[PDB]
Amino acid sequence: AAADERSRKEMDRFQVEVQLGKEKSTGMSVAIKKVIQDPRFRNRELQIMQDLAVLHHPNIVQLQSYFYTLGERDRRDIYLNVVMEYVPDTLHRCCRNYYRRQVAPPPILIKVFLFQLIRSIGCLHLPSVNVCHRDIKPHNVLVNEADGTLKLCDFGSAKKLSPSEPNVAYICSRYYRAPELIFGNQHYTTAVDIWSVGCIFAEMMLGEPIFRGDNSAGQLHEIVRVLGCPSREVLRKLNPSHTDVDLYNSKGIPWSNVFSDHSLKDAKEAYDLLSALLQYLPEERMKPYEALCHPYFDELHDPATKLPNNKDLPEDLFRFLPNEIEVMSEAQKAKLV
Amino acid sequence: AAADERSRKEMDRFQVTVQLGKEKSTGMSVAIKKVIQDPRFRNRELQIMQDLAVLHHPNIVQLQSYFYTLGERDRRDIYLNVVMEYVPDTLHRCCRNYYRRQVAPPPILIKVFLFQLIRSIGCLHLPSVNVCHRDIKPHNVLVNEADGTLKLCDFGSAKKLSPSEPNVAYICSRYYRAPELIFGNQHYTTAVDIWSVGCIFAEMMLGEPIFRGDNSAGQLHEIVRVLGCPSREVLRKLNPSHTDVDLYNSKGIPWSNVFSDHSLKDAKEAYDLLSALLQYLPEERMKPYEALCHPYFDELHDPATKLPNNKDLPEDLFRFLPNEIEVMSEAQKAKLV
Repeated sequence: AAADERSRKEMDRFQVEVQLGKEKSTGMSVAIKKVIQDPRFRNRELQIMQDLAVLHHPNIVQLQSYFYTLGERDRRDIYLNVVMEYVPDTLHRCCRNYYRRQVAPPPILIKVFLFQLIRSIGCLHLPSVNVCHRDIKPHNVLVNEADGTLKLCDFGSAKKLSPSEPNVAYICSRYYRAPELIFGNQHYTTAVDIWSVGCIFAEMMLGEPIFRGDNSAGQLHEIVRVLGCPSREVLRKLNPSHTDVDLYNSKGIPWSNVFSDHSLKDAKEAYDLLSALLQYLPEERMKPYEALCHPYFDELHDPATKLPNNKDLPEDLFRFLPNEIEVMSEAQKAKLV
Repeated sequence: AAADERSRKEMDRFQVTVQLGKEKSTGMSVAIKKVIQDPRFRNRELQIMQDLAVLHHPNIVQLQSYFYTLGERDRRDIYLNVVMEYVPDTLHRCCRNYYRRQVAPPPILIKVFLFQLIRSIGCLHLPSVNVCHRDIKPHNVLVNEADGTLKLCDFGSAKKLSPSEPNVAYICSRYYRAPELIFGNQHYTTAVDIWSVGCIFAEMMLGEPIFRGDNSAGQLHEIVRVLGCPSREVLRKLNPSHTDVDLYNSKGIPWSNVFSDHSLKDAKEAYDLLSALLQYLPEERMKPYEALCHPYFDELHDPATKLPNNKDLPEDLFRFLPNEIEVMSEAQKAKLV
């Protein structure tokens, strides 16, 4: 198994039940991702996780350790094993448990979860940090339902994007894939994560994915079917070779008909925020710290606001790291800090 | 760097990301493809070429030899080397040479080339052979203008398809991908090659690829732009989750407007045949042995018809293997044999 004395030491720090287990020491639950080491390459996930660990964000899962081990089909091969803090409940499971009983998760949970998801990408997207997750989805969001807390996980598709280097599109799970990724742009921005988060929002309020393509063509279909035909500007910028507006022909479906079986007291606020996140044009998608100040979240500031079991809102909800505060506008610092 | 004595002996029959050389023995030009051997797996391509070599169809390249060599990046790794007959001109090069000079290829050449290309897939698709090439494009067709012959090559992406085992799509080069492949059907038929051939026919008359998508969605966009909105049946049968026809608000473009710049006037027979092959529904695409009887090929039956260089038409143009004659209908046998 172990390929190193250091790796053997780190392995013995944990007990196993991706592999799930617990830190024998502190009792903390952990998951172990195992990925091949290629002599030619260094692993991005590890470095990303190590950069993030220095910040220790309340809404991002924390690296515990890494260690190496040999292969089975070939003992020549070395495998990196990354160990992250973990919890068994995902946003997907959490939401599915309500919808399976023909009800929806409490509005305030939906609201507190979203605020924290927006928070996770706010920090990731900082110039200082510059991590693009590239596969934000309900299976990759961990939640504590009772505490109202939430953490972004699985950076196995993450990359720090740069202008000077091009990128693939297929790493993002299809239903959560931004339009620029559907069009196969080798260069895109962290706005692909904003799209993903807008798709989860819709998903929390619908009980299924909003854009469920059986394929790339189908994925575009489902987006166009709801958001309507994209503008000339959009197609010209994101899909220059195929700008024929009559082959993207729909008026769209308003949010009121999308969310027909489920009601919110502040539907117009939620739909505003949802629309701002699901803008076709990347630079026009609302950026995390602006989203956190949107009216949909106003009630989270009210000290009378509590969780569905009448418990207080999570401690850290408004505990922002200096890193974040430094980049905020004055108006954002006024509202959030 | 042979892997055994058989491989050393075979390697020395010939002299030199493929490798071009000649068979010392007969002077015959050859191509040498090398592909990794994996111990878990058998190579489909070799077995396919070995099966086809038995038939020795005049329009399929013929396997000459196979040998194994050890790696350079790793001497532990064995590589299969497949040696097949080769000629310097691809159908792609041949047409490029005309369209380079703002000139269309000779109509009789296009005609005689299509007959033979349609002939090859007719053989591949016999139930007794049941080979699907899966990447028919002009780079994979070899021609000799001097005698008018054509050979289908590069069975690198080929497979004997069956309903018991699902298949991938990405193997077929994008521009030549049938609609069922763009939709990601895991199960499809040999008709995916009838489409590819249809795409090459159109390319022979246009001087560039007919459907040029920058992405999977874009590839459908370009097909729809020309063929018009697919029927509800088409979407029902190939893309069951995305059947809203309103999104594809296109009447198509007639072939006479597509091939504007190199107007022919045996055109109505050619456009009729093109439309017969480029059908959305796989099952509706004209089958090779029917396509060979189309009126467009009537000229090839006249002993007075000649290649542009005044040489007789290919000797084996109407020499069909018994393999083929047993499958033919009486109407087909009547016109062809």
